Amino acid sequence: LKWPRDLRPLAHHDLLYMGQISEDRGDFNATLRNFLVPRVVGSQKHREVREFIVRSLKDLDWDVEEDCFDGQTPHGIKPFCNVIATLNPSACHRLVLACHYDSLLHKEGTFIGATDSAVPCAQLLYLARSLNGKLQNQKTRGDGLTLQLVFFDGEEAFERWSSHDSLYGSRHLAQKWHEDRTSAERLESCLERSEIANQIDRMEVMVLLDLLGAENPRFYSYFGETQPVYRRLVNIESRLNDAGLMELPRRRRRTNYFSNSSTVGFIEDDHIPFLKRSVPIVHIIPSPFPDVWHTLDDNEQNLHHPTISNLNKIFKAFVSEYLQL
Ligand SMILES: COc1ccc(NC(=S)NCCCn2ccnc2)cc1OC
Repeated sequence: LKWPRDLRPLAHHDLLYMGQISEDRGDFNATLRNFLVPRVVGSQKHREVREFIVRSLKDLDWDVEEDCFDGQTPHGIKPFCNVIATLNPSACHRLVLACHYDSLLHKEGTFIGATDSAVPCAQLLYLARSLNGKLQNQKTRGDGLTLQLVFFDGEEAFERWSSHDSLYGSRHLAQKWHEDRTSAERLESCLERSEIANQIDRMEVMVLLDLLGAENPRFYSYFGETQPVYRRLVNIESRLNDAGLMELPRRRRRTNYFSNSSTVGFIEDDHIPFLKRSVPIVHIIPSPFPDVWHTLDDNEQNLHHPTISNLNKIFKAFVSEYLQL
């Protein structure tokens, strides 16, 4: 049916501003350097990455919560901590942007997972920092909508991927939020026709970023439910190219990352436990996966920086349009 929130197209002025990248490049890369380290569950470096995310966002005055638990894995008992940052906690509805911050425990050697998902992690923090002034202003409106960032732990399997060996953080969080009962009267400015029975119902849409940072990603609409949101991404990308704001190999090329079609493809990722509970999902993951996927070549040098800049523009423009920044 109709998307529950009427989606006001970004004014041209705001598109142009959101599509300028300065020192902006430099800020993003400084943030990204913090994630370009092996961050296997249980490791000191995983703890330091978690602490980095927490601190970056508390420094921005967001409410930051940690959903920590121990879970049984094929390698024994393991500590997991999801990181959840919420710009305005009392706001009824959340635009949720997500990724995972653990890296695969690769048996062949040290695995950085630069695309998987150091880049998405950085892009989330970079969004919060670069939009901070606008976000802090949006937060005072009392409009019932806010931004939330979720950095999932334990997305990767320890051994062969299975329903029980994967998605530890997201399975746990989806459950916890689902059983956490609330209602519209308890919350600030829920939309009129809202059915809120628990926390999971406040996730207006979850936008899941995964495997980003390689050249020329090809995205598709994986979910009919979120097709009106996906199309804003298509449209935004299109206007940025019209504006001449996309970095390309040659003059007169256009990016076409967001395909205006849909694929029949099923990808298991951190969205799955939320999908089962009726959260609308936009799955921003390329198909095919990057060539470096789950190989030791998923490292800093194999990242494509102009694509990353282009994506950052699309995401900033998108969040600006959704929250009307
Ligand atoms: C090599 O190409 C593929 C291999 C496997 C699958 N199918 C699934 S369900 N993979 C699990 C995805 C979870 N995940 C999260 C982060 N990194 C991986 C699809 C692929 O290309 C479309």
